[PDB]
Amino acid sequence: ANLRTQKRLAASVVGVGKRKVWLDPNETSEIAQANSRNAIRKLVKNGTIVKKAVTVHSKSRTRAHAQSKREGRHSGYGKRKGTREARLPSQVVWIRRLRVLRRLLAK
Amino acid sequence: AAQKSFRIKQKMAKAKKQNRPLPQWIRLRTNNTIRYNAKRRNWRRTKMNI
Amino acid sequence: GKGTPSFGKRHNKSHTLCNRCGRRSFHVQKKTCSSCGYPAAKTRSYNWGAKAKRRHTTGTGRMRYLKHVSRRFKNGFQTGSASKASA
RNA sequence: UGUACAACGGGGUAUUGUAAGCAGUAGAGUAGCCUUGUUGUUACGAUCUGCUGAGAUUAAGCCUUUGUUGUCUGAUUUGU
RNA sequence: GCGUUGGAUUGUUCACCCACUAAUAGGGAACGUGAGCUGGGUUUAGACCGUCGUGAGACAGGUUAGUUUUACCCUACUGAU
RNA sequence: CUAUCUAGCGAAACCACAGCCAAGGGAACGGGCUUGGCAGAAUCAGCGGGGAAAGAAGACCCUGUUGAGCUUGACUCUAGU
RNA sequence: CGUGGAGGUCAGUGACGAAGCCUAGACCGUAAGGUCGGGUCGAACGGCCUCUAGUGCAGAUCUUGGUGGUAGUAGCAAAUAUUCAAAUGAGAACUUUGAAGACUGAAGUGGGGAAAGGUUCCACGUCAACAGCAGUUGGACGUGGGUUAGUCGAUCCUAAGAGAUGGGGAAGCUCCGUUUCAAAGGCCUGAUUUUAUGCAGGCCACCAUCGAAAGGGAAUCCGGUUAAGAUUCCGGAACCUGGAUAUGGAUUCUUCACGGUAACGUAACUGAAUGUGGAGACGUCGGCGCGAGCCCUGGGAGGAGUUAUCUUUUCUUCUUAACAGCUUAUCACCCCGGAAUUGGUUUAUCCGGAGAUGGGGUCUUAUGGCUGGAAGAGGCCAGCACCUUUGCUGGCUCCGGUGCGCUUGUGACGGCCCGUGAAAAUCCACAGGAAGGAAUAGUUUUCAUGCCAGGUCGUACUGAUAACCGCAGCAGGUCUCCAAGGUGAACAGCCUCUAGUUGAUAGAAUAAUGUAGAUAAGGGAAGUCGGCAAAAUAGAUCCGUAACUUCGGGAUAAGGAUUGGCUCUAAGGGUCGGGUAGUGAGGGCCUUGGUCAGACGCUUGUUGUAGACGGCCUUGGUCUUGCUACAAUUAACGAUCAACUUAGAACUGGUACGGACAAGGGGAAUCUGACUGUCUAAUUAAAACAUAGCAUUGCGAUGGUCAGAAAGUGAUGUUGACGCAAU
RNA sequence: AUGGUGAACUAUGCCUGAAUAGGGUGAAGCCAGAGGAAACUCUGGUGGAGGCUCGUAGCGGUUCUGACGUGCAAAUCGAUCGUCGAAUUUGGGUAUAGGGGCGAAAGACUAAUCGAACCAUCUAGUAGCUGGUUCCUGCCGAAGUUUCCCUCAGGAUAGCAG
RNA sequence: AUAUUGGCGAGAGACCGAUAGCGAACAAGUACAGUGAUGGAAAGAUGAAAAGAACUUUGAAAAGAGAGUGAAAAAGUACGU
Repeated sequence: ANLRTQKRLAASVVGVGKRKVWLDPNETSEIAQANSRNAIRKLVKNGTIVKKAVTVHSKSRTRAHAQSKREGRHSGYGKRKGTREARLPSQVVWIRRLRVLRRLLAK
Repeated sequence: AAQKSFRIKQKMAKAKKQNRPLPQWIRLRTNNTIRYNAKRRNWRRTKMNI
Repeated sequence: GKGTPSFGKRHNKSHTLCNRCGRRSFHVQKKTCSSCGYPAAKTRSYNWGAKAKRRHTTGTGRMRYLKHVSRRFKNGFQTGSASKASA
C-alpha cells in the first residue's frame, strides 16, 4: 500500500517534519484507510504514530571546553589565527578605559 | 503568474475546457473520419504563449 | 556568453495580446500592434505581403452580416410578413 | 571416503610498538578543612611506572597442522 | 656487423664555441614522422616604432598577444581464442 | 572512475565496389593493370603507418570586363552653406 | 519501341473474372520491347489508322519518403552511497513501510516570493506510450475536486517618458508641440416654496489623458480548521472611509472654555473666500548609545536518553499577537541664577554674557513596562475506555543572569564632494475675518456612544543540476527576505541540531592506454622556444628591514626566534555601603485581643466550615534616620557580581606542537603604459582605449556646433565665457 | 531597390529600487607630555580618511594553450586567477533603429547573423563561370585553324561537316 | 458599345489526379516555429452491409490457438491492390 500521503498528513497534524513520523509496517493494513486529517489525528493519540523524539546535539564537550578556556587554558600563541586587533580591537580597550576614567572622575 | 489578470485567466479557463480527449460516442458516428484529438495541448511539450 | 547562457536572461514580455485581433502582436513600449495596427484607425495590410492579407480578409471569420446580404438581395429586400398559400 | 578437500582454531614467521584495568609516599602544583601537620588527607592534575618487550594484525598471491565441523557424482558432448 | 654524445646562443635548417669520447661521418624514406606531441617562427583578425603615401593603407622591416577537432571502420603491426 | 565481460537500453561520422605486398609503366610516389611474391574459416583487445581517411564546391595566387567596405586633387552629381 | 490523353475502327477483352504485382518458366525481335503459362487480385482495359504532349532514365554534394553496413558496436563514468526485512503486485537494485549508513551543514539538497509557466496542485483507478536500465512509481494516462478580502495588492498619485485637443506642416499614410499665436471651466453662499433649480452678486483659473502590482499610499491580528484554502474560511478580538440621526458631556445673561510666569495641558471646548506653513520627501560610509529576534546560561516544575564504571548528567516544554488605558528616552525648549582660579563635555572637541555648569519643569512616544485581548488560546504530562463516531477529570504552563555575541531597527553625530544626493496625489495646521448664535435654549456630528455599506479583479503549485529560458527531464543563465552549535579573525574550510534528500542504469574481475588525485633514493633546470605544470614559504606573536622616491611609499621588503597539554602567577571592571545615645515613622510594623469588610471558597433552610487569618488600635525584643555631643577626617576600606583579553613561571610529552582544513615564493634589473578603470560577449585583456593634467580653436544668441521633408520644429538650453561645442 | 518588424541579448543615457563577511595600513582634526627665549620641533594616545590593500558573496577571465571537443554544454567543467564599497554589480520602466542607432573604439554590440540587422516583394535578379541534361538501331561524320573585337577560361567571319 | 485571378449565381474542357492539381480533395492559413513583421506542412479508398469477432482453452494481461462472421479476413480497423 502507498503510504506517502499518510506520512505527509501525519507530519502536518503532529507538526514535525517527515523525518520524525513513525508509521509501523506490522499494522499497515488500516493506515491506508486514513484519508483525512481527522482519521490521522486519532491514529496519534492511541499510540500508532510516535513522535520520534529529537536527535541529541549534546553540547557537553563545549561546556567543558569553554570551561577550560575560562580557567586560562588554550591561550597560547599556537591557538590564535588572527591579529591582536581582530580578536580584541584596541578601540574597545580604549573605550573601556575612557568610560571608566570619565565616570570615576565624575563620581 | 500568481498575480494574474482576468484577461489572461479567461484564456487559461478556455484552455482547461478544451484539454480533453474525444468522448467515445464520436467514433461511432455515421461517416466519421475522426480518430484522435489533433488539437491536444500539454504544458510540457508545447507552450500556449497566452 | 552569447548563446545558451544568454537565453536564460530573457523572462520579460515585449509584445502582448492585441485588444483588436488577439494575435499577441501589441508592442508594449510602442503601443502599436505589429499585425493589424492599434489604436490606429486603419488595419495595416501591405501589398508586398499577400499571404498575410489572405489570412485576415473576408472569409476567415463568421461574416455575421454578409452571409445574409446576398440572400436579402436574392429576393429584393422585401419587408413585412408572409401569406398563407395552402396546406 | 583419501596420511582427500574446505572453513575455523592452534603453533611458527612477520609488521608494530607497550595496551584495556587496577595500583603507586611518581607527579610542576592548586585550595578546603580537622586532633592543624616534622609525607594530613581530601578533589583535580599533562604525563610516568609495575602486569605490557605487551596488545592488535598475520593473508586475501607467508609456512605447517593427527584438533571441531562440513563436502564428495549436476548438466552437455564425442567413433575408424 | 656495430657505435656516432652531453651543453651555452638562436624558433631555428644552418652556424660558432665548452667538454667528454674510440669517434662525435654524410644522408634517404611525401625536404620520414601533427586523427604521435609542441606551437617557438612564418601566416587572418588587436596593437606599437621606423621608411613610403595627401590619404585609406604598403614594407623578406623590428616587437608583443594570438580556440589547432574525430578512429566505435578495413588493412598493416602487437598479443589472444 | 573508465576502458574489459555481463543484464537492459542502443546512435552517428562515413560508404564507386571493396580492402596483402615489391617492381614496372601509367595523369610521370593506385587495393584492384602487368610480372613475380604468396594466399586456409570465425574472430577478439590495442595501436596508429596507410585508405594522398573525415569535416567545408581553399579564407593564400590568378581570371571574371563579379561585388562590397574604406580613401582621394579619379569621373559625374548631390542634401547643406 | 514505349508513356498520359483525343477522333475513328475491331458490334474488340473482361467478376465462371480487367488492371496492377511476383515468377534462375516458354516464345518473337540485333535492340528499344512485345506475347504466353502459373501464383497473387478485384474493376476496368486493349490492337490498329491518325491527333496531341507536363512523354522515357543511375548519378545534377538533385526534391520527398523509406532502409541498410557500420552495429548490437561508441556509450548510458562530475555533484564523496548504499544495505537488510516485510507488504503490495503474474512480474521489486528503483514502489511503500520499518531498521541501519550517509549527504546538503541553514549565502541549503530548508522555508516564501517577483518575472515566467498554466492546473504541473490534490484524490481515485491505471502501464499501451514518456521518465535514454526497469518499474504495480510519477511533474505521464482517463475521470473529478480545489483559489472565499472594507483592511494583502491591483484601484489612486507621479517620476524618466508617451500622447490626444487648439494650432502649424505634409499629396498623403501622418509629423511638430501638449500649454505654446484656443474667447478652453466647474465651483460654495443667497433665490426656495410653479425656481424643477433658475436667477441676481461675491467668487477661484487650475488649464486632457496615460505612465513605476520592490517609488508615495487610510484602515486587522491571534487560535483552529481541508485530500488540495486562507492575514481571505470558523471563532474571538480590532481599526479606516462614506453616509443619517440622535443619546450623554463641555460651551454660554464675562453669548462662541479654562489652568500654568513658560515651554505647554485639560476627551469636547464656532467658523467661509483667500493666503501661508508642515508631513508625504528620501545620499553614502565610520564609530557609539538603546530596543527587538536569535545565541549562551542559573533555579524550579514534567517528559524522553545513557547507566560494565562515573556524571546534583544530555536533550526537550515553560509562549503571547493586532488593537487600548496608564507610564516611560536621547534631542529640543522654558523659570531662577550668574560665570576666569574658565567650566561642562562625546569613542570621535564642540558649546557657553546671542548666557554655561547647577536647581526645577514641558514636550515627540520609536521603543520598552503593568493591565485588558487572554488563558477558557497554544504547549508538556497522569487515569478512564470507546472495531467506532470520542471526549471527561485533571496538574504545570514559573523566577532569573550576562555579553565589543550575529541579524535588524532607531537616535545624536562625524567624514565625502566643480556628484550635497526625486516629483505629485493626499492629509493637517496657522493668519484672516465673512456668516450665524444667546438661557427657556442655540450650537456642539474633526468629544464618548449608537445605525448602515464597503463594489470589480488576483489568491491553488513550481520558482529550478526534472514546473522558467536554452529543440529535451541539457553540469548553462535567471531578482530577493530568514539563517543555529563548535574550532576558528571570519557569512572561510571542516563536523553536527531543525528541515529535506538518500536522486541522477546496475553486477564481477577490477589488462594496457587514459581522466582526476598522489609519492619517489642522489643530482637538480643539465629539459624545454620559454622552470609551462608541480614544489617550496604561506596563520599568529617578538626582533629586524636596503637601493630609490612624487617623502605619502618600497615594506607582511629581504632575513631571524616561538606556537601542543596540564598546574599556576599577575593585570585589566560593575553595584552597594562614611558612626555611636535619647528621639518620629521604625508607612513590613510579623507578634497577644479582637473590634466587624473580617466576606466568597471548603435554590430558602437545617447548622457546618473556614473568617483571604485581613481593613481597623495596640505595653512592646518590633537592619534607614532631621536635632544635639566625640571631632570628624585621613588612610581608604569592606560586601556582592559576571566577562573575556594580555603577559609571565614551573612541569610534561619517542623535540611534537598555524599537527586536519585554512593559507604570500623572494631579490637585482631592463622595454613600455603614470596609477584605479574599459573593450574584441564565442581564439588577441595588451605597452590598445579611457582617465586627471597641458595647450589650441569657434561662439555675446536677430549667435557657436548638430538634427528635420517641411513647421508657429528642435538638442546643447530648467544653459552665458570660471559656459557650451571641436580637437 | 521598395515597404514593414526588432534594444526581453548586448551597446549607451535617464527614472525608480536593490547588493557588497572578515583583517592590514594609517591622513587631517584633537588631547596630553617633553625641549627651547622665540620661531617652533619631537614623544605618547584617539581618529578614521584614503577612485589603498590581503581576502569571501558577486563581476570578468590570465594560464594549464588541462578536461570535453558527434560534449552536461552551438563555447561548458576543474585548478590556478584580476578586482571587490565603487568612473562598483543588477532587477523593472523608458529613450535611441538600418547604411540607421550606440560605441572608456575592438569595426565592437544591435535578441546564436552584421566593416554594415531581420522579414516580404521586385525576383524564376544577371553570370563570358561549375554540374546535370531521361529509349533503340541505321548512314554520314569533324575542330582546336584565318581576320576582327578592352579579345584571349567568349563571340562574329571563313574553314572542316550533315 | 470597353475592362474585371474580388463578391454571388451557373455551364463547361484533348487540364491535374491526390510526392500531381490551389498551401490546403481530410477538424487548412490547421498543428507547429519565431519576442515580430512572417513562415507553414503530413494526412483519401476494411467491407455491400460491422455482420468488426458470441463462445472454448492457454496467459496476469497484452495476445495466441480454435470456433464463428463474412464470396473472400492472404478484406479484422498498425484494414483495396
